[PDB]
Amino acid sequence: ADLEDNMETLNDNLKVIEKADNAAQVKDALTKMRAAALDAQKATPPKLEDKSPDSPEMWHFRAGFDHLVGHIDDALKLANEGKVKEAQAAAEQLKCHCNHCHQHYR
Amino acid sequence: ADLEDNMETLNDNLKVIEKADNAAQVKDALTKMRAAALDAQKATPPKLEDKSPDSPEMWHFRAGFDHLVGHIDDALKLANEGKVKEAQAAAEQLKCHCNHCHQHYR
Ligand code: HEC
Ligand code: HEC
Ligand SMILES: [Ca+2]
Ligand SMILES: [Ca+2]
Ligand SMILES: [Ca+2]
Ligand SMILES: [Ca+2]
Ligand SMILES: [Ca+2]
Ligand SMILES: [Cu+2]
Repeated sequence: ADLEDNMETLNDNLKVIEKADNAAQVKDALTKMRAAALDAQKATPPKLEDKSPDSPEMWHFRAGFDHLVGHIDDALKLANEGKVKEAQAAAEQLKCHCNHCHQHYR
Repeated sequence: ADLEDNMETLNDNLKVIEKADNAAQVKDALTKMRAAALDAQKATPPKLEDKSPDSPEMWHFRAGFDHLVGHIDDALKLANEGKVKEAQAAAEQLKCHCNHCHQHYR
């Protein structure tokens, strides 16, 4: 999967989580998002295409995915406890991080 | 302090950070914001007066301050490293988290 494919997985699964009727459904979507975030973290985005792979910008780009994964893991904790509303609310915290990385790098 | 007073501290100190130029000024304003956020987390906002402490809405209200405080800490670390502009950018990014809670509970 390329970066854009991973981003579609992230986008589609936020919607699945919003519509979910139990916490296990939230968990299944979060699990896919975790893999998509880690795959995306290996990519070089177009806006950084000609910069060095070791550049501060590339490390900052990659760091955004670690924080996103931390949010996914915290939502997974709640989902695995059957706490559907809380897990959905924890997943909504992802959106600002979608926005913030996009502001700088999309 | 009252929830509104804590919100005034958060609001006015964002502007202090935006207009500042040095690490000490940014750090001082972020420190005030952090304390105000921790105190705000203890309140019951007017729109949730009809709710119980373990309601999903109160869980979610408290969780937003946990999140905000974590990102204030990230901004403080940048300020402590002397990265004034990066710390100011992190402070501006807090607004998305402010807005997220407001969309539900303000
Ligand atoms: C950086 C750390 C990012 C995070 C976190 C998220 N996204 Fe992203 N996204 C990022 C880049 C660099 C790009 C541009 C890719 C390109 O090839 O131009 C994108 C793009 C998207 C897209 C559009 C995909 C496309 O066809 O270009 C979507 C729909 C998208 N991103 C969604 C999305 C969501 C929902 C996120 C949070 C859950 C999210 N992204 C995080 C970089 C980063
Ligand atoms: C929930 C987790 C919140 C976060 C994070 C932030 N705010 Fe907030 N804010 C919240 C509520 C429930 C309310 C309404 C309080 C009331 O009694 O009506 C507010 C209100 C404000 C206001 C208006 C103050 C007023 O007199 O009503 C401001 C200017 C404000 N909040 C600012 C603000 C900023 C700048 C934040 C991030 C740094 C922020 N808030 C976070 C709930 C929450
Ligand atoms: Ca493309
Ligand atoms: Ca990875
Ligand atoms: Ca090239
Ligand atoms: Ca916490
Ligand atoms: Ca570091
Ligand atoms: Cu966060």
